[PDB]
Amino acid sequence: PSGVEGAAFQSRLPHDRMTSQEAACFPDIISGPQQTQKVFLFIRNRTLQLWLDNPKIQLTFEATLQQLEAPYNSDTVLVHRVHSYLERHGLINFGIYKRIKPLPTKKTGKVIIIGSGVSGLAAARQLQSFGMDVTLLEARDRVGGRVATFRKGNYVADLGAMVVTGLGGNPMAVVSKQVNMELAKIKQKCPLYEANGQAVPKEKDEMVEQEFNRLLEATSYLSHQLDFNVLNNKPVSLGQALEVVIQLQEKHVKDEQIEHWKKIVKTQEELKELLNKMVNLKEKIKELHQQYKEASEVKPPRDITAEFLVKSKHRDLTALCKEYDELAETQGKLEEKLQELEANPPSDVYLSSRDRQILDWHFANLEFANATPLSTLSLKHWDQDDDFEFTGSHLTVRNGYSCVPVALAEGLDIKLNTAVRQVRYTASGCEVIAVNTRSTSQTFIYKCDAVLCTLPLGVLKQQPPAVQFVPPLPEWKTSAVQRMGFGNLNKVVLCFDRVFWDPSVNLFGHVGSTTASRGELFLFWNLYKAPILLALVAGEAAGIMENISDDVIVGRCLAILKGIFGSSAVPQPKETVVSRWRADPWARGSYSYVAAGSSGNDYDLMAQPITPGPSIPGAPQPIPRLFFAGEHTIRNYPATVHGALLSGLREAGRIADQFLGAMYTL
Amino acid sequence: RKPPKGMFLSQEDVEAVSANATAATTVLRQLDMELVSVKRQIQNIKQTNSALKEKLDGGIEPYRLPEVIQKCNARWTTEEQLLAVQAIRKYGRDFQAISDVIGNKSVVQVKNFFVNYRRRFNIDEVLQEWEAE
Ligand SMILES: O=C(Nc1ccccc1)c1cccc([C@H]2C[C@@H]2NC2CCC2)c1
Ligand SMILES: O=C(Nc1ccccc1)c1cccc([C@H]2C[C@@H]2NC2CCC2)c1
Ligand SMILES: O=C(Nc1ccccc1)c1cccc([C@H]2C[C@@H]2NC2CCC2)c1
Repeated sequence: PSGVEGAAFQSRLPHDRMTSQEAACFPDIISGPQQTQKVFLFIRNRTLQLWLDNPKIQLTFEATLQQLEAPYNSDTVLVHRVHSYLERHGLINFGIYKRIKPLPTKKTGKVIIIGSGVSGLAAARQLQSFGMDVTLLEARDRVGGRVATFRKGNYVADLGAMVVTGLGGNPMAVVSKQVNMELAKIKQKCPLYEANGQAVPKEKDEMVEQEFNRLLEATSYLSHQLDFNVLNNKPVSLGQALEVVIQLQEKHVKDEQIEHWKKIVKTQEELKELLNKMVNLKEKIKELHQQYKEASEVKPPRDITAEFLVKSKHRDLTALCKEYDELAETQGKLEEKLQELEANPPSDVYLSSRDRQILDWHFANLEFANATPLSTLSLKHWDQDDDFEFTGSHLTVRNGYSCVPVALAEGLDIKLNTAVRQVRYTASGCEVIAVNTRSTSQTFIYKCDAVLCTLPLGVLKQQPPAVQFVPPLPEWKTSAVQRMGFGNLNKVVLCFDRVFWDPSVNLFGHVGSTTASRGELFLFWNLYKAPILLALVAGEAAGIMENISDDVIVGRCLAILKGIFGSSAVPQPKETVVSRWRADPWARGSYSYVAAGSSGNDYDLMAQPITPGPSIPGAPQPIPRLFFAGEHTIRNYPATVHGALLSGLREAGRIADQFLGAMYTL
Repeated sequence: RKPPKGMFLSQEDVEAVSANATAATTVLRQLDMELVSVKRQIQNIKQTNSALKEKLDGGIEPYRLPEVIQKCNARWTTEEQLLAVQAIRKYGRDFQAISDVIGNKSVVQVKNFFVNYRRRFNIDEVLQEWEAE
């Protein structure tokens, strides 16, 4: 899209209507006449544009009005409200911009942010920019969280997020103009190679892929049009629905052969019955010829009855000689029909074990996308965020994705090696109790008006608790935590001195020998300038290979690679790294997924802040003190970096509105 | 609104597979064991049909008789009047067959004949006899 209307789309907003959020800040406009709305709407859209086409500098409210054109630059406060709203919720002036208006000498309110993952860093940066005192507590010795970039010498390989999902409507686009990310497109090509190491014939690669895609669309049809979402009182998973569809597709293959061979028997017996008539007729014609000959043998001159007998038998025999011929037309006609059916026999199988093996690799990709075995995904809701996917090619960050969190950390008060252990929130405020990770006896008390928790859903899930809440989170929040799915997904980084793969290919496959091992090193990535290949471990394999040493794992890599490229071309790797995210105490997994029995509605539960009870009884109801960001709190963009970032922007808005006041509602 | 093409997903079918844990494997095996039932029965009927063909070797070709190409005639010789009365007794009212016994008379005046000599040849009486059989 183009112009002001493109700015609305590039900010994930409908250009021609007002969103529920801005209805809530501008109940006058959306409640008023259409004219004003289009004013507001245009007034918003231009402002977004101004921010967007230069997001390396603050878009100040003065520079906004200054460049509006009448009549849109006449309601001086509607502009000031619009700009204020946009600045509050980080639709403008977010990320890393050179500030025109310098920060305020003295601050307002204290926020402790748990975790300096992207969602943490994004809020901190916004909250600081609103004049609040912000400190981040971070268990690791580095920022970024699940954005984790390996760096030894000139090797640069990313153990965490690798790909930006397309700049159409993506905030990371903005970040990439403010930071030097070297973004490189991912060519959608992906050559398979099966367990032996020989490519999959383009006949197959195409038809199995096509079957996978239809098996998916099939499950979607069982879900929405047949309402197959409950089986023996339990939620149906994607995995089950896939097995159901595959079985019904095998069942049909069988039913198809049954009705076909039952067409050969229906006519083989129609033949048998015909030949019975034929054979019986031939016998009758055996007798009549003898009878005619005997009557014919009486030599003339004969009396007329003996003449009738020859004449009679003769016609009687040419009649029976007529039926036996009208029957042999019929024998010929069924003989071709029988031959015909033998010649167009239906499909012998649905999918051979050869095939089902290659289909298993399409499933490992799906299990990678969801960081979990398909038996856990909600059939109904697993893809519930498809509608919000951005437009464009997927990209990788060629200099490492760390550059982004590290950039965002500039100017922030981060306490590294500081493991929050207890969060205490009360009507009067909060204390956060952390220890030092190097030596746990060292203890820290942090006191603040509000806590922003970006603890990963796996951390929040941990039993016994890595982090204690005082008081306990309400059961509506803890239930959402149990219901949701925090998956697992691991990478092997292989660094060689010589590029020996197809350097025009970003990603190529390896078909897993078994259904169980379908996730075990099934997919390789050539994303980097240095000779680095990167191998996935997904699905049921992810949790398994965690309990297996790196040397065994880099072995199974070299084996799979050698079989596909030849033992001469594979050197030994110069540096190796094997992620283990389920074991990582500050992750306890990779990212969220919509578990069976969950829904995207849990992602909203996650994001909904906690308000403590009153200290004094009968005191007025208090302010919310505990807020939540992180990729598991944004239902429309889960399990992604732009999801994290957006959620952090969202909270810094909700928090600042609560503690600094939203003055743009009048 | 409808499944993708090639995919077969009936409402009925799913319950059958869904109803028990091993239901799919049995239902498939039923079909699997019912297919051998059908292929084993083709082999049976194919072998039975092969024999029945073994018997019809020769066709009916030793037993065919040369076609009698004969110009039709309208005059009833006393001979072929007598062929007729006999033909009527052995056939009744199959006016065609009665014509090819005679072979000089066409089909129609066999029809004619019936009324013409109806009393002189007692055709009614003759036709009663044919109805005993
Ligand atoms: O299958 C894939 N192939 C692949 C195989 C290997 C590597 C990458 C990709 C695939 C991957 C990502 C998305 C999709 C979208 C169409 C599917 N959604 C619906 C509409 C058709 C099913 C497919
Ligand atoms: O295997 C997959 N992805 C993949 C991509 C690249 C490499 C490997 C694997 C995949 C297959 C089917 C559906 C999806 C869902 C998430 C995507 N949502 C989109 C589909 C249009 C909306 C992912
Ligand atoms: O996190 C993800 N989505 C997700 C989906 C469902 C539940 C949770 C999370 C995601 C992860 C890996 C790959 C993809 C690729 C396929 C999608 N490609 C786009 C361009 C073709 C459609 C998505």
